[PDB]
Amino acid sequence: MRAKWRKKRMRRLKRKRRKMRQ
Amino acid sequence: VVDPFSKKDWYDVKAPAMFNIRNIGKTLVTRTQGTKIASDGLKGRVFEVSLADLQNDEVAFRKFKLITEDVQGKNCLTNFHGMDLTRDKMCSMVKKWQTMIEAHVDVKTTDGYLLRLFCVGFTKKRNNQIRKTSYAQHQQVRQIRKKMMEIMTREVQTNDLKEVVNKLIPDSIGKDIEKACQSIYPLHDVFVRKVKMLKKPKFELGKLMELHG
Amino acid sequence: QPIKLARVTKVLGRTGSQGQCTQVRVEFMDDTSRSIIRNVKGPVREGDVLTLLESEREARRL
Amino acid sequence: TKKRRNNGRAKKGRGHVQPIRCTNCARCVPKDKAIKKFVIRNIVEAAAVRDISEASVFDAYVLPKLYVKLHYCVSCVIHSKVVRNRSREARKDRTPPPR
Amino acid sequence: LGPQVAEGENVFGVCHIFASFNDTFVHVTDLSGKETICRVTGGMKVKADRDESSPYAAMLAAQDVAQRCKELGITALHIKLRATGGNRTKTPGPGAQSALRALARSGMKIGRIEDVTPIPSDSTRRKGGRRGRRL
RNA sequence: CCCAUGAACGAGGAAUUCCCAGUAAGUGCGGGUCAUAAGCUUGCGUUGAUUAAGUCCCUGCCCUUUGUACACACCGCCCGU
RNA sequence: CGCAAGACGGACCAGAGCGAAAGCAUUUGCCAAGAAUGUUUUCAUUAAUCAAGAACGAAAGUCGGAGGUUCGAAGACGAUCAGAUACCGUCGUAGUUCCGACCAUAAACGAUGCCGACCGGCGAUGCGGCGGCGUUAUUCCCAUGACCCGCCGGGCAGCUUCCGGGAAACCAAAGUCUUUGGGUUCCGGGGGGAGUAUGGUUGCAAAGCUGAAACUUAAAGGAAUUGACGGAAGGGCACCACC
Repeated sequence: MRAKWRKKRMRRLKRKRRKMRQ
Repeated sequence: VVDPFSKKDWYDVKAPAMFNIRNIGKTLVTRTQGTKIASDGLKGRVFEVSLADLQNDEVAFRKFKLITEDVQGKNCLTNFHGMDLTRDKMCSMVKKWQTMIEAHVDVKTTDGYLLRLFCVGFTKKRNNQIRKTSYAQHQQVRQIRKKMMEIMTREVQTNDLKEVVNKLIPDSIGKDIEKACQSIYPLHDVFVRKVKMLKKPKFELGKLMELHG
Repeated sequence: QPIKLARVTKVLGRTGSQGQCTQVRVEFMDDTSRSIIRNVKGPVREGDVLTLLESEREARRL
Repeated sequence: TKKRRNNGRAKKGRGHVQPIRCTNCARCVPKDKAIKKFVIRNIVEAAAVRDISEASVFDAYVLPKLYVKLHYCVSCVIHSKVVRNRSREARKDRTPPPR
Repeated sequence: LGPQVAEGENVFGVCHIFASFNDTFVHVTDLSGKETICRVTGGMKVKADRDESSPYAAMLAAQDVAQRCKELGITALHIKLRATGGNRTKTPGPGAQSALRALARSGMKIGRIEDVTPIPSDSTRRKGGRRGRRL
């Protein structure tokens, strides 16, 4: 996996966790 | 079958008297149909004639744009509108190891013809030069540009449009600019690059006929 | 369609996609001063003479 | 590992160089990294010289030329074979080919 | 019809040759360029889109233009050959050379030849991306 | 082997074998198999060209430079759902 | 042939210049700043590097306002394809432009901290100064420019070299290193987990700074060599290739 795409995936994961964790 | 060229008349276009060769060619206009007038639609027409087609001798890379402001007796009488160098000529001078210096002035003749004049010059490699490049320093370029602007203003603002065109025909302005700037940085190919009429005085037939014949 | 003479003086080489032609230098006998290049097709001998429709033709040159 | 000492560009002593678009693909390439060709071409091809010269209204018109500067990216310059890969030792030779 | 001049002296029109890489325009106009004589494009002479920029289509267009001009009394032409210009390519398309050759071939006299390609001091953004046309 | 049986073929689409001198090609005899056995093959004679004394296309052969994360060597290696 | 708008500043333009970096290219004017050079000027150690702290910081992005030409994430449609959701085409929103606030990240790279000393050669180039046959312009003396030949000082670089170093590539620094110590800041300690979790802090947001562990694993990696392969380039050969 391209490193920048893995970074984008981790960013999306963090955003989803921030949304779910209210 | 309607052929739209059966209703068109051919007029001969005449150059102003500053050029030896008077006629420049033929132009076709639809005849007068009702309100539409052939003459007034014939006016405002710009012909880009090479100088070698306007004078028997002299160079061909300089073109003059002449505008028609009157038509009498199936003859369109043109007048100066602008001047340019041909694309190949101006592309051929821009070489890659020299400085090119450009200036422009908006200057009015004594008849009220406001002209924008663009002058271009290039630094010249000396005959014994070993250095590959012939660059001028920034202050030298500014001095050359100042000289070019001053000479252009002096040559245009003091006299009228007829003598302006008379001296533009051999490009004497560029020659005196080059002679003047030989002392700051020897210049190589100095031409008044372009001339355009920004604003012209109100039309009167006397001056136009004076510029003819 | 004027026709003049041309005779081979120098076989410059072989051209064509699959060795079709010979780029050869030919002189005009009527002038004996001009040398032109022709992609002549066929076996060519040095010094042969041929009647031609063309007197100014040139082909791909290298 | 470093392939070239100059990194395939002429950027020495500055930080940023303005880009230009490749004439072949419209790719942004730095002006120093772009590969530049300056073509001078007769506007009339060699085969058409005779016809135009014969049909001219003047005598000895000397036909005008065409001055076009082409800027290529590395990919388009390689595909068009303007430049090509060289041996590790022949790479360092900056002397232009004879012409 | 036509002018009223002696037949030895040429009557000059101006031929604008807009040779792009998609198709080619042959457009004869008055010396001023305001009034047109004929305009034949390579797409009017072929049925395939790919062939509109071909040298053959340009040759056909030039022959049509030359015949029409001879029918109207114009015997000589000034050439103003241009490429697309602007952001896009500055080189003439495939049909320009054949168009000029066919204009001269059909007995039409040729005067001044000029390159009037529109050249920007500098321009808006070019059509491709920053990575270009990648196919 | 003797009589009778004239179907189809009017020198035949695209792709496409093979051929430079006593060769291609036409032509018959011989050896192999063999109850005596040739539409095949292997030799021989006989008759016998305009074929071009070139290029690498679109065919293979990988020679040099070049890239490589392959070395089980691209039928490799490898990323993610 | 005209008018309007918003961008941008070609060619000249370079292994050229300036700037702390990001970055900076139409003319002219104003404004303050700066390096180098020149100096038998002045002060006289005032210096170097730097926790804390601070200024600036591409692009994209956020908020408000103006503008909106072009291009254009998203999106719509047309193609290509087994499929394409992509490449390619026609449009096109945010954006791209400017003003005021935010963000503080880039392969922000020379993947190379700053200051000082020493250690080869050569030809160039940019600025300043010094010296000198001769050639040109100022249409006249000197001077001043443009050349030419050198020298000196900083600068961007280049070529070369058994200085020396290095795993090598390669580097006149990446040298003066087991013959190891000129000064000082930041920082690494097998590969993953992971720049993740969590806490703190900053931000309107996007996110930035700081930053683990359990667990998993015998290699991951660097440079170079020989092969093999390449939808890389250039050649050569055989009528089992072509003409």
